[PDB]
Amino acid sequence: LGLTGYDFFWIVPSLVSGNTELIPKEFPSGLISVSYDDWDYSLEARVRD
Amino acid sequence: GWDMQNVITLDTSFEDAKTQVQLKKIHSSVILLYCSKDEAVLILSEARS
Repeated sequence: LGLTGYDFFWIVPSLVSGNTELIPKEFPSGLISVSYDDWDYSLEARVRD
Repeated sequence: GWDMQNVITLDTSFEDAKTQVQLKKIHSSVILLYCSKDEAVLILSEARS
């Protein structure tokens, strides 16, 4: 429909961007999303907390 | 004024591909259609869809 491009910013919750290792080919680049951090917040720190 | 928004030429494969993208950018306006009757049937069915 021409709703995706440089001038359109699709912002989505963690619901659609879950399992960041699996990215569908229909997700436009620049798809802003918010999610719980699994990179810097390590599991050892999680257990300690 | 004559704000002719766009000119669309459906070469072939009205329902297959490459025609839905063109037909989806037509907004609320007057659509001058030039084709044959047996082909206007298909074009208008796709437009309703």
